[PDB]
Amino acid sequence: TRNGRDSEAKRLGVKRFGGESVLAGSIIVRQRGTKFHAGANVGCGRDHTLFAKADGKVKFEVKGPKNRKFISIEAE
Amino acid sequence: GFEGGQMPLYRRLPKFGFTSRKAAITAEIRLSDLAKVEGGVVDLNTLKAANIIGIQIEFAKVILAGEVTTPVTVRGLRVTKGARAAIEAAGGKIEE
Amino acid sequence: GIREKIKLVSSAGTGHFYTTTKNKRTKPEKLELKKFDPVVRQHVIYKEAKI
Amino acid sequence: PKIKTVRGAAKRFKKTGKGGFKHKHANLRHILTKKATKRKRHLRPKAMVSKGDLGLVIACLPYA
RNA sequence: CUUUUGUAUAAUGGGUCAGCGACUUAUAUUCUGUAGCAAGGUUAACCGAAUAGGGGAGCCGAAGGGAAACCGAGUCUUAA
RNA sequence: GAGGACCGAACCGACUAAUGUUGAAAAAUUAGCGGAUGACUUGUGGCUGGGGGUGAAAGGCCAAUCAAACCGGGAGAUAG
RNA sequence: UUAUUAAAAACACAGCACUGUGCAAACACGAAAGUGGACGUAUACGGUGUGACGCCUGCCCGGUGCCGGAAGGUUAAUUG
RNA sequence: UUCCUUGUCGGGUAAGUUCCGACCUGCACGAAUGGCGUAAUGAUGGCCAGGCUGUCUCCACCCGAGACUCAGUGAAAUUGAACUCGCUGUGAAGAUGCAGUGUACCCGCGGCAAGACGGAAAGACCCCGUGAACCUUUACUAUAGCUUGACACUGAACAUU
RNA sequence: UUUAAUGUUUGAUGUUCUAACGUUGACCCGUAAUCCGGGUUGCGGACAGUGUCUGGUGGGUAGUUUGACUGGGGCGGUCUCCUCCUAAAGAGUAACGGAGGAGCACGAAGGUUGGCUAAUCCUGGUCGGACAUCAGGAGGUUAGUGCAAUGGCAUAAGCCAGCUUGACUGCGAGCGUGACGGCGCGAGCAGGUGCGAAAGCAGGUCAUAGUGAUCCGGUGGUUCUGAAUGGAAGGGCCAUCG
Ligand SMILES: CC[C@H]1OC(=O)[C@H](C)[C@@H](O[C@H]2C[C@@](C)(OC)[C@@H](O)[C@H](C)O2)[C@H](C)[C@@H](O[C@@H]2O[C@H](C)C[C@H](N(C)C)[C@H]2O)[C@](C)(O)C[C@@H](C)[C@@H]2N[C@@H](COCCOC)O[C@H]([C@H]2C)[C@]1(C)O
Ligand SMILES: [Mg+2]
Ligand SMILES: [Mg+2]
Ligand SMILES: [Mg+2]
Ligand SMILES: [Mg+2]
Ligand SMILES: [Mg+2]
Ligand SMILES: [Mg+2]
Ligand SMILES: [Mg+2]
Ligand SMILES: [Mg+2]
Ligand SMILES: [Mg+2]
Ligand SMILES: [Mg+2]
Ligand SMILES: [Mg+2]
Ligand SMILES: [Mg+2]
Ligand SMILES: [Mg+2]
Ligand SMILES: [Mg+2]
Ligand SMILES: [Mg+2]
Ligand SMILES: [Mg+2]
Ligand SMILES: [Mg+2]
Ligand SMILES: [Mg+2]
Ligand SMILES: [Mg+2]
Ligand SMILES: [Mg+2]
Ligand SMILES: [Mg+2]
Ligand SMILES: [Mg+2]
Ligand SMILES: [Mg+2]
Ligand SMILES: [Mg+2]
Ligand SMILES: [Mg+2]
Ligand SMILES: [Mg+2]
Ligand SMILES: [Mg+2]
Ligand SMILES: [Mg+2]
Ligand SMILES: [Mg+2]
Ligand SMILES: [Mg+2]
Ligand SMILES: [Mg+2]
Ligand SMILES: [Mg+2]
Ligand SMILES: [Mg+2]
Ligand SMILES: [Mg+2]
Ligand SMILES: [Mg+2]
Ligand SMILES: [Mg+2]
Ligand SMILES: [Mg+2]
Ligand SMILES: [Mg+2]
Ligand SMILES: [Mg+2]
Ligand SMILES: [Mg+2]
Ligand SMILES: [Mg+2]
Repeated sequence: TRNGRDSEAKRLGVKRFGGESVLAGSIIVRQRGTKFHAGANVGCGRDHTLFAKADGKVKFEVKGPKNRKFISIEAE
Repeated sequence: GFEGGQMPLYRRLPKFGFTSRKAAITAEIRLSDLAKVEGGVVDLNTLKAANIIGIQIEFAKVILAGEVTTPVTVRGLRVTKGARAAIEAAGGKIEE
Repeated sequence: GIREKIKLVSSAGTGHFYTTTKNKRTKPEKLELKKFDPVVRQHVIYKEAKI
Repeated sequence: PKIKTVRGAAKRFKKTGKGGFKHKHANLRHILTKKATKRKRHLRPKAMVSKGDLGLVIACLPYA
């Protein structure tokens, strides 16, 4: 019938890009699905928010037999 | 407090707590005030005479603030454990 | 808009209680669960009661 | 004449040591069944008034 | 001149001159400057051949935390 | 010799047109027009007062004033 | 009849109908006293609608109102 | 009272969206907020005819009062300042004032009203204001009045139960 | 066992009575007076009427309200939340721009351990059919996910079973997102618990909608407060409801 509705933007996306130094608990990326997967020292929240489980620099890699993007923390 | 019609800050927040009528008759005394008293022995009356606490004060507590140098006899006053040590360290005496 | 709010009262003497919802049309049986009672600091059984 | 305190503000804000104001959180009066316990737990302690709102509070509590 | 995104505007106002004509006052409060004194500062009413002097009743500050009892350089939270 | 009868002056009115419209006049003049023994007209005096009066009713009229008179006061009402 | 842009098909009207009113009348003006209605008494008075006269004025009581009914349901102060 | 609509037919006229007569397809008549008739009446509305005419074709002349000139007296609205032309273009978008260009010796008097978005009244229309007034009602909240009961002023006797 | 009737308290009314009260009936006096008052009398009579309280009625009167957005206003539509596009490869980004949804559900559809892997089609086969259950092959997620869309999902987040209540209490390093109120994610710590041999996992659900501040008030609890004192009322605090 009639349009005119929308929802508030959710501010998704990457918060800390490759090489950035983060503290433990820092949110790395907010996402709906697991577009990015948790690697080493990275947790996956209930809404699939990837957060650093240790200090260090974030690192993006593509691994596995399905070429999936992983995010890990190079502990430094 | 008017914010253009939006529910102002002091109305969208809840009220909390209550006012104690005993807090209005309670005062705190610094160690540096023990020398201002006259006679050495300190109590409610001597503190009021020295214009240190209000005339309506019924309870008084000595806290570790400032410093005491002379032997003082505290009587009928609550004393913190930190001030109790400092008063006894200056040869003072505390009696309930 | 069918689920009614209920409360689960602890079997212990303490008046502590949880609150939850329940569809009383499909599930007429009383709800009983083992939940942590923070007053006695033990896991006791909680029985249903009216809110 | 003396400035009159907004009495409604005096019942909701307490002045802290460094001049800030503490206040109770909203959203903890009713409708808690549907609220997650984690959410309700984080609303129990008192909070400080944000920097953007101090101007409104100070104007309402001149003797605080 | 005003008002406006924008006025030679054919938008407003003024025929001209002279006189008058609009951010004040009181009391509180906060900040800045300045002066005095300084962990202290200051009096109010009132007394007073009174702008002196007296008057320290009070007020602010030197301690905070907590809804509060209460504790106190810590306190609250919690069984911790 | 009846009549809210007829024609028509005074008298009362105000249908048309022109003039006038900083007028002779804050409602008139000129030429025609209606009623003209009646629910007529007029003098003097009186009564009804403002959310009230009076109204053969138009929200008409109530001192050139009316969907609530005038004067003084609240009053420097309030004016995003 | 709209004083001062509307005189009319508007208002009034005689007549008609409904309805209220038994007199300390209804009703109206009045905190009240009282006064009008009326020094009248239902062939009178008030209100409402219609509007000379002629021929007429059909159907609907579900809605709203009014009138009558009093059994039952509900229901105030009060009582406790 | 009929939107469609200047309905259709008839009458009147050389020609009639009006008028009169009828038809009924009454957008959306109708019976006392009356229906349909109705003699008389009307500074009432519509239409037709005779008479009459400067109403007109199409104006002409004339008589008076002004206008005009002289003497006397002597206003008003309005007004940023003016050394105050046309055109085309431009531009708060319709120019005396800008650009280009044309024209134009200086100043009156009688006339005419195209322009000066001429004068007059801080638009009556329209919108807006958490403006106003008055009016309406089964808007809300009240309330005068009207009405109900209890208690008081207010008592006795006796039935009935 | 029961029944009647004389004696009593309180009502429910009525038929009398006169003495309150009414009299805008008559007469008398004040009084050379249709007011008023007093008196006599008659008629009413505990009614009427008035006061306080109370229900109903009450545009008779009064005070007011009667939203905004808007290619002028009105009318229509819209107003909060979720998903996609517009959106210009970080975030964000308008229009009465283009398309759809939500105002829940679930004690299992949650936790854990163990296992499992679709759609569709072909071939063969009792009733049996285009389509039921069976078998095989192809196929490779074209399926599934409580519900819109998007992003996800095989280690499955999809499907099945066992045991269960972590849909725990106190906290919380550190971040994300908002002008703010807020909202979101969260390792780890303490207490206690479930499943598993164990490593471990669990602070609801594949994720993102399923919502409402404050005031006022209710209910339960509470080594808080208690206006002389002891209590209590009330208040506070905690949990929760409208
Ligand atoms: C007789 C002279 C009076 O003016 C008139 O009568 C004019 C004919 C009058 O206009 C009449 C006639 C009319 C047809 O306009 C021509 C009509 O539209 C207007 C409203 O009324 C003016 C133009 C009429 O003016 C017109 O007003 C309308 C609203 C807008 C017109 N214009 C701006 C477009 C404007 O021209 C005004 C308003 O009447 C003039 C006004 C300035 C004065 N007030 C009026 C008072 O009488 C009228 C009642 O007013 C309430 O009297 C005016 C002014 C003093 C005059 C000049 O005295
Ligand atoms: Mg003192
Ligand atoms: Mg609460
Ligand atoms: Mg403008
Ligand atoms: Mg500007
Ligand atoms: Mg403009
Ligand atoms: Mg310019
Ligand atoms: Mg101008
Ligand atoms: Mg000009
Ligand atoms: Mg203008
Ligand atoms: Mg001007
Ligand atoms: Mg006559
Ligand atoms: Mg005559
Ligand atoms: Mg005449
Ligand atoms: Mg006549
Ligand atoms: Mg009218
Ligand atoms: Mg007048
Ligand atoms: Mg005033
Ligand atoms: Mg003013
Ligand atoms: Mg007139
Ligand atoms: Mg006239
Ligand atoms: Mg009828
Ligand atoms: Mg009845
Ligand atoms: Mg003709
Ligand atoms: Mg004609
Ligand atoms: Mg006809
Ligand atoms: Mg009719
Ligand atoms: Mg008629
Ligand atoms: Mg006629
Ligand atoms: Mg002259
Ligand atoms: Mg031009
Ligand atoms: Mg030029
Ligand atoms: Mg003009
Ligand atoms: Mg204007
Ligand atoms: Mg009203
Ligand atoms: Mg008002
Ligand atoms: Mg609007
Ligand atoms: Mg982007
Ligand atoms: Mg644990
Ligand atoms: Mg085990
Ligand atoms: Mg989901
Ligand atoms: Mg007590």
